[PDB]
Amino acid sequence: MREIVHIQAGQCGNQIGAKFWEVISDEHGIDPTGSYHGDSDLQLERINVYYNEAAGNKYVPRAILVDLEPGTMDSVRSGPFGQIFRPDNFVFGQSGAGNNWAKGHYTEGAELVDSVLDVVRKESESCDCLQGFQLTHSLGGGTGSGMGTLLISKIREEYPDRIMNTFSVMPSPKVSDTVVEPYNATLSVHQLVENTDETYSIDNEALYDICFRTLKLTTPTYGDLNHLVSATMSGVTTCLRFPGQLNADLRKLAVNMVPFPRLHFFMPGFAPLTSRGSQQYRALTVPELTQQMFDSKNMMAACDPRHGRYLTVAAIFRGRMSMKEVDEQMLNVQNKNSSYFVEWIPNNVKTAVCDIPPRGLKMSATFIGNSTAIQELFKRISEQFTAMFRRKAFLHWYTGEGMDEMEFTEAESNMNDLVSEYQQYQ
Amino acid sequence: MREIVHIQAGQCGNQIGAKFWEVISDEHGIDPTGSYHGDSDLQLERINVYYNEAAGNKYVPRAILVDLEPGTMDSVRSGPFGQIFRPDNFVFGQSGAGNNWAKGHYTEGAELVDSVLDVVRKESESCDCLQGFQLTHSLGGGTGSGMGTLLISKIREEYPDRIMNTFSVMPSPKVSDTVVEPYNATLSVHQLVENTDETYSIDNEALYDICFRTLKLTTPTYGDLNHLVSATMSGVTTCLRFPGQLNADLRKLAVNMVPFPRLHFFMPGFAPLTSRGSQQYRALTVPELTQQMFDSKNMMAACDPRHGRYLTVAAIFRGRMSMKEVDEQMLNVQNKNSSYFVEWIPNNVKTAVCDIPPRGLKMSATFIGNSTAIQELFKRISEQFTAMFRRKAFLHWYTGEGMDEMEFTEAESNMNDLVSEYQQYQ
Amino acid sequence: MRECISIHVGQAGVQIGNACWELYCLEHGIQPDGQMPSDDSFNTFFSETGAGKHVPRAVFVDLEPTVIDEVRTGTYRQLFHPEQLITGKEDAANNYARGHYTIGKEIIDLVLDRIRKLADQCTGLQGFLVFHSFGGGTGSGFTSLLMERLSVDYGKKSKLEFSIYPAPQVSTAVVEPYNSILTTHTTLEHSDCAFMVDNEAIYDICRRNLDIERPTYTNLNRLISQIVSSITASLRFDGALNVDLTEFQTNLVPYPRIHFPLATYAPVISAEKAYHEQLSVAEITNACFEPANQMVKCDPRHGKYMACCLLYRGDVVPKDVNAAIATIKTKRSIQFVDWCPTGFKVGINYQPPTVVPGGDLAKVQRAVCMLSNTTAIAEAWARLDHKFDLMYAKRAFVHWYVGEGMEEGEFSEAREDMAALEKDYEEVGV
Amino acid sequence: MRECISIHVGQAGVQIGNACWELYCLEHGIQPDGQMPSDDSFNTFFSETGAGKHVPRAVFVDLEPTVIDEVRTGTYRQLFHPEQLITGKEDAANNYARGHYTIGKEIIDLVLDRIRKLADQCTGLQGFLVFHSFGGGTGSGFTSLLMERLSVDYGKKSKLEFSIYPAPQVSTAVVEPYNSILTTHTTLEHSDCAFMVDNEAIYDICRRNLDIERPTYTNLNRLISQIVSSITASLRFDGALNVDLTEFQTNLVPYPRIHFPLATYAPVISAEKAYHEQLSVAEITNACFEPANQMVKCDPRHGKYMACCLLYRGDVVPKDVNAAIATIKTKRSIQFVDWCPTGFKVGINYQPPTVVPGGDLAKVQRAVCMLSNTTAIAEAWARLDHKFDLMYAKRAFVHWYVGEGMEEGEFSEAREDMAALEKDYEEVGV
Ligand SMILES: CC(=O)O[C@H]1C(=O)[C@@]2(C)[C@H]([C@H](OC(=O)c3ccccc3)[C@]3(O)C[C@H](OC(=O)[C@H](O)[C@@H](NC(=O)c4ccccc4)c4ccccc4)C(C)=C1C3(C)C)[C@]1(OC(C)=O)CO[C@@H]1C[C@@H]2O
Ligand SMILES: CC(=O)O[C@H]1C(=O)[C@@]2(C)[C@H]([C@H](OC(=O)c3ccccc3)[C@]3(O)C[C@H](OC(=O)[C@H](O)[C@@H](NC(=O)c4ccccc4)c4ccccc4)C(C)=C1C3(C)C)[C@]1(OC(C)=O)CO[C@@H]1C[C@@H]2O
Ligand SMILES: Nc1nc2c(ncn2[C@@H]2O[C@H](COP(=O)(O)OP(=O)(O)OP(=O)(O)O)[C@@H](O)[C@H]2O)c(=O)[nH]1
Ligand SMILES: Nc1nc2c(ncn2[C@@H]2O[C@H](COP(=O)(O)OP(=O)(O)OP(=O)(O)O)[C@@H](O)[C@H]2O)c(=O)[nH]1
Ligand SMILES: Nc1nc2c(ncn2[C@@H]2O[C@H](COP(=O)(O)OP(=O)(O)O)[C@@H](O)[C@H]2O)c(=O)[nH]1
Ligand SMILES: Nc1nc2c(ncn2[C@@H]2O[C@H](COP(=O)(O)OP(=O)(O)O)[C@@H](O)[C@H]2O)c(=O)[nH]1
Ligand SMILES: [Mg+2]
Ligand SMILES: [Mg+2]
Repeated sequence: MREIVHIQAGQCGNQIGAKFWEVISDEHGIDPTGSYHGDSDLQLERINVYYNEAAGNKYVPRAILVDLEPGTMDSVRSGPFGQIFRPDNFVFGQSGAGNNWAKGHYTEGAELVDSVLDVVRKESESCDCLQGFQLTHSLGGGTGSGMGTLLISKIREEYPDRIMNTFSVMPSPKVSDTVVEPYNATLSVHQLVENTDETYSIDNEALYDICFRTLKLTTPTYGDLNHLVSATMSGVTTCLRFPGQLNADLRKLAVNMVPFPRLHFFMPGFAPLTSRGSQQYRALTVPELTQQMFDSKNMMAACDPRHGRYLTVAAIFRGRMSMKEVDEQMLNVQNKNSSYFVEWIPNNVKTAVCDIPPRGLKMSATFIGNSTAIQELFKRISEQFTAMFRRKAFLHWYTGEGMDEMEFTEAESNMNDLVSEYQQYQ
Repeated sequence: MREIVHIQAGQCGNQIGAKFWEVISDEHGIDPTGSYHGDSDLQLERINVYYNEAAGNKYVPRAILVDLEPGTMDSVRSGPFGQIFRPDNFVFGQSGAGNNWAKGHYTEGAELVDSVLDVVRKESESCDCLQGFQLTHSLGGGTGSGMGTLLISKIREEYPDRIMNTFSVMPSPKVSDTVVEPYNATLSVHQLVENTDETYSIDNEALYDICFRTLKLTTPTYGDLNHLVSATMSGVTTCLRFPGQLNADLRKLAVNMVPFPRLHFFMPGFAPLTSRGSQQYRALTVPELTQQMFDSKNMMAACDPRHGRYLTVAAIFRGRMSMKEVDEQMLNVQNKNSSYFVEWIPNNVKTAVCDIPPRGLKMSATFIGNSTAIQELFKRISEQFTAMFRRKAFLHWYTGEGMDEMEFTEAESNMNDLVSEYQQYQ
Repeated sequence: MRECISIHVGQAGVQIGNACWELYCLEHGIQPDGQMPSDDSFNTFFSETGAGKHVPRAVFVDLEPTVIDEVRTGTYRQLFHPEQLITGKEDAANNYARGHYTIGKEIIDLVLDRIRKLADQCTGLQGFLVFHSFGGGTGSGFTSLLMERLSVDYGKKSKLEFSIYPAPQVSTAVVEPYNSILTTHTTLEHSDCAFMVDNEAIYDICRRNLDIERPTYTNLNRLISQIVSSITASLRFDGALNVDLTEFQTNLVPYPRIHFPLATYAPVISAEKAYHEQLSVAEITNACFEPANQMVKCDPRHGKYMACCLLYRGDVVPKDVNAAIATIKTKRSIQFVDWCPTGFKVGINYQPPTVVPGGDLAKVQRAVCMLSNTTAIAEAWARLDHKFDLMYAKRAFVHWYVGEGMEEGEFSEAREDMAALEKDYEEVGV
Repeated sequence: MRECISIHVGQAGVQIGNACWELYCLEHGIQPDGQMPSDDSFNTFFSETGAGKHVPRAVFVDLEPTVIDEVRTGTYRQLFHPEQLITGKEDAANNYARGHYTIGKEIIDLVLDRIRKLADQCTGLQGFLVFHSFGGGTGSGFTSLLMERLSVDYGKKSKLEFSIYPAPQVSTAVVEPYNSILTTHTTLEHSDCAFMVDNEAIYDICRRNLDIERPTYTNLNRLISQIVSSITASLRFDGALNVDLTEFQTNLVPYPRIHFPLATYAPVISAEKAYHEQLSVAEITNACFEPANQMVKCDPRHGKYMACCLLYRGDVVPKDVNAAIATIKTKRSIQFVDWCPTGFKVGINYQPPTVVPGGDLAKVQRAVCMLSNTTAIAEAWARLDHKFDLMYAKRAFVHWYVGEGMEEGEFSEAREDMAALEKDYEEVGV
């Protein structure tokens, strides 16, 4: 019944993933041992969406873990939930990607991907009725960017009609740890625009802005950033895991969200978000949940939506709430902000409403924006890339893996084609 | 009631045999003293199949133990279960076979066979209705290969209508301990193709591949290899020892498994096999037992079945399971893999189902393949034989025992005749 | 005798069903486990087994399991036959073409067979009651696949159809205009009387009459179910002037394609208001001609009335009803067509409206349901084909429909056929 | 008066027997120790001894000990006479020639001695009920050895035969086609009415009607026994229209060699659905004409019906049955031969179907067993003689049969005789 196969790639993809497995296991009421310990029959009636049954009523996550170093497998497996995964689903190399896309895609991950794909085959054919693939990765560095997009290509060719849904942490100028991030990202976005059905664009600069200007965390870690990402990952699949007044499958999102085939690069958000010292003073009610959710400060890519227009927004609400109040607020937003929505679509907001809010919340909303403002994320990467590439800098590390200079010219060509298609409707 | 007489020859045959007697004594609930200590009446109902009743309700196994050296008798008699066997049934020489087939067959074992065969008579005359002979040996070296096939010839001439059923550990190039291994095997296979009703071809290369690529053992011993062999020995006789939904005697296997008289060189396997640290994550059930059982990594001979076609497969299941589910999976396999089964047989799979699974697992399956891919096991021995024999190397050790060069020419001739009959149905 | 097979398609149709069957069980005195403590009044909706258990004459169909698995687990799990609740594997994704061409094919031949295994239990099946969303993928595409089959297999039998239709401003989907326009062939060719209803109009009726500031769907479904009970009440009970399911249509429908009446109910009222006004036949009759009580956001004063069925129930008398509709004929703001000098079909039934005990709606001695063919409804079509035109001028979502086996020309052929219906309702007003 | 000797051969026949005698004991109120707490209704199936112990008129035969040693140890160890549970030392190995020529050659004169000691306790023995597998070595070879003896020893007595027959796809043996074709002389020459049954057809009935996803053989045998209870019910009980075991044959069998009816039972139903279906006489009659309920994987619509015995039991009335078969005669998809204008033999018996308490099949007021001679069954023969042809063109397993005393020419002489039966069933349809 609408199974998902979930895949983690590189350090970032395994870290946002292994945090997500702590979140959806708390929702479904599963102990780190894999034993069920939840309150409610609604927690169990759809556990097959993300887990397999095993003997003794142990629940095993339908996750595949991929890296070219053992050290992130050792970091996930030694972690709080590290026991819960299947030991035979850890698939790894023994020398790193070197932060090189071409090592991921052509050499060190081209060796390994056949031993990933036969594990993906084992879990997918063992499903009753697969709906899609949920892949977590980063576009900087070499494992997530280059092996994860190799793996998207191989799974897309074998499962052409299932939803390919990716959560993609990607480079920005003011929060960067790699010299060659622009190269790796430009070579990787060239694969996402053709193969994925949805890609959720996520930014460490925007995840630090939520932590500093909304949560007021004094020292936000990567563990705090991974918690913001995984809340929106739990959010968008909610309607296949729990009952609701309006149900929306990942496909019911895609049909409403993606007007023209390639415009599927979204920007997620979440509500409520508060400091722990101000939750005492705020109402979680749908109007306050909405005023936050559409705030340029709340979204997880640094692109201000006020520098473009939404094509579509989806607001996936959770909790006991009025359909009049939800339909009132999603109307009031796009009429009072009408200059920020495209005027050739007569209603820009999809709504969905689940009956089961997150554990310890009375209400939640997960936001998905398909804003043309996302042209700024692809533009600034293309402008960082252009400066290094105009003088061929660092390219002996990529051409050493047998990659052409023509593939850099063609990837940045395809990047500007993606920028042009979002700018066209702006 | 369908008694079996079991015979052990040389070091390997006495080692896979002395482990087999520990396995079926655990099944039948017999103590290392020979006393019964089991749970269940079903353990006692058919204890006569492998044991004789003696005074005080002590059970004495119907093994004959044969060697040309005392040192393996000393190692068995002192071992975990050594005190179980009848002292009179240890039949042995003093000077060994020298890894020479002609010492086994013409000199050292030709002296001893008169003292073996008259013990095989005392056990077969104590039987109520003998169904057959179950002989464990190796085709490398000289005792199992040359004395064991002398003994097959003598028992075949004396008992022409009883099942002769042999478990035969045999040479391969990448796991070898003898220089003259190819000679001994080629002289021995010439006896097996004419006399046996079934021969289960087993290989140390395939038994090490199960230990590394399935069980993930770091240091597999011969004791671990002997445990894999003896699981399939317990497997194929199960249906005359326990009740079932479909009963299959060793003869009910042979009628279904052997289309043309000489094509009885089978290739065994077993399921479930799991990595020791991974069992809690696996679902034991008929379609997982099937997806292990019919995969090329599970079979105990080096032949990949993807290099031939099966003639017949027998799947002898054990445990409480559905006949629809068994009959569904044994259909789905040979329709989805139809290029790997001969298309002049309209159903290639025999099934059997016993009500009593092995102690400590909910279900099990013993697999028996007959496949034209067994040509590769006989081919590589025949080409190692040929490359030595063109230069007459080592032949003075065999012709010194009064053997002809003509017997080598005639053995390799009969080997290529066995290769040609499997390659004919390809 | 007098049976009605009830088909509930997609989430909206199933959830209105979960209020219709909540109501019909109470009104006939059937327990939620299907037993009846202590006459044929239940027979239109319930088959009776030899064991003394009642079973509903219904089918629930969804291409995704979630909403029907709620019914199979909640308090009505004992009522239904566990094969009359039908679930597919995969969602229709608000895509008409998944409902009609691609996923619908994998379940239609089971749905239609279970409908036939209900029809073989009837003796004079009176019609079908089909409940759905116009905006849904299952709602539009599966209902249109099913109606095409029912209109060859049961060609004589009258198919009444209750549709939740897109609003002026309230919407839940971007592609709601595409699914609705593609449905217009279904209602024109394979339906006999089609009751359009609007979420935004009932949300306003709830705010003004029920005093509920922020309603859910369960509130709306306890108003839509109340209409179908009131339509079927003459089929189920004794009355002064009982109306047959075919007699209703002979007075509602002036021309073969002009079978889209408005509907309204009175008194919709809070139990706190209902003490401070007397709610006479004349008051509840006049309430039906207010724009404030129409369940589609269009103004009846921008139209002309062709025919009205005033279906009264409870404590009403033909004296009072004639005296009431005489005041409606006197008012110059309520304008009928020149060619319908009679105008009114009256029904009167002796069974009061049942109260759902958990509901917002008062106990009242009387109600009326007014079902009304009027030219005004063409504005609700003129709203939505202007939403369609903005998106089809860009081909704005068309690759999802073309990608699932639909001809691209069906969008033009559906906007064309809607313009011919919007022409027909303007043409007959003159 | 009205005795039957039931002979259960090989594993399939013995395991069907262990379900038959489980049922007959419940239906007559006999304890599993053969005693009866508190009419001669049991007399058809049980001899009564002066202790008040009822001993079954059954012989159980297997060439190997395993399955009958389980009958000698389980709950029925005290039911049977210890010398009518008959075993050899040696399995027949799925080889017809071991069953017929080599191994069964030793046990046969002991099997006959028990059948003689049972027949000498009868007074007007009605016939034999012989249960077996067509695919087995004991099933084919020992039944064919036994029937040849019983057809000279008891030449007048009716031999009814219940056969588990090879499927289109499901099979347990490589040599199942050889054993089945070699059996075709037995059924043609030494049997009077032969009920073919298929494992794959009952597996599909179990999936669709009982909703059990993964059945064992205990689920199959509990359906196969239920049919024989219904064939014998008129011998055992009061009815409106009781049917004698030769009255049955005089209506089933149009020509001497045309004695291979299909069989089906209705309603097959679980406790989840039996309380929501009506299970009226009209529905359970119509269920017998669905391809979905035939217990051989062949389609009756690819044939013509020669004759049907509708054997009803439980609460039914001849009014209802005539009104039911009138609808079957009206349906143009159910086609009889031109030479059988009557078509239907009706039996009606007042005893409901007994539930086995551990079983999947629900309590119901009514059942029908329909036993039906139709040309369609020739396709189940055309399947299996095409499996035989691929193997005999290679002589693919023939050395095991020639090695155990069979003439090689018997394979040609058996494929020849099957082609003459497959000719006869095509010839009479015209
Ligand atoms: C008393 C009280 O109100 O506690 C709240 C709380 O104070 C606040 C501040 C919580 C808190 O969130 C954080 O501290 C936080 C820190 C870094 C990054 C992200 C969150 C909270 O920890 C988070 C926690 O949320 C959950 O437990 C959800 O089920 C969440 N899952 C997890 O956070 C989780 C944590 C550990 C292990 C497994 C799961 C979730 C989110 C989306 C979808 C599914 C589940 C909640 C309600 C609270 C605390 C406990 C203080 C907030 O988070 C959420 C998702 O509600 C942050 O702003 C909101 C508003 C809440 O008021
Ligand atoms: C808690 C649990 O799950 O225990 C299992 C276990 O962990 C696993 C890994 C067992 C284990 O097997 C091995 O460790 C092993 C090592 C080398 C070669 C062969 C086996 C086990 O030792 C083996 C043991 O199996 C048996 O005891 C069978 O009855 C077997 N007999 C013996 O192994 C035996 C051992 C000592 C003395 C006498 C007999 C058998 C097999 C075929 C026919 C008859 C009997 C079982 C269930 C287990 C352990 C204990 C961990 C496995 O083996 C079997 C036969 O089940 C290896 O893969 C399977 C899957 C099991 O899950
Ligand atoms: N009154 C009311 N309206 C509802 C209800 N459920 C859904 N709707 C309306 O249904 C319309 C959209 O149709 P869907 O709910 O998506 O229909 P669906 O058939 O389930 O669509 P698919 O998921 O694609 O199969 C929206 O305009 C909702 O307002 C309900 O219970 N009551
Ligand atoms: N329904 C059903 N079919 C069975 C049962 N037991 C066996 N079969 C069928 O029996 C057929 C094969 O015949 P065998 O079971 O081998 O018959 P047998 O007489 O015991 O054969 P031998 O062992 O050679 O003596 C297969 O097609 C099985 O599906 C049972 O209890 N029920
Ligand atoms: N949110 C998040 N970002 C991370 C994490 N680890 C690394 N990143 C950041 O995103 C980039 C990820 O690249 P990385 O995953 O190291 O490359 P890879 O291992 O070769 O795929 C790094 O440069 C960091 O800035 C993490 O745990 N969480
Ligand atoms: N599985 C298994 N193989 C063995 C064992 N001992 C030896 N072998 C292997 O198989 C061959 C057996 O030959 P061996 O039994 O020594 O010759 P023999 O004593 O003259 O019959 C050796 O060369 C080893 O490679 C054992 O305990 N188990
Ligand atoms: Mg839907
Ligand atoms: Mg048998």
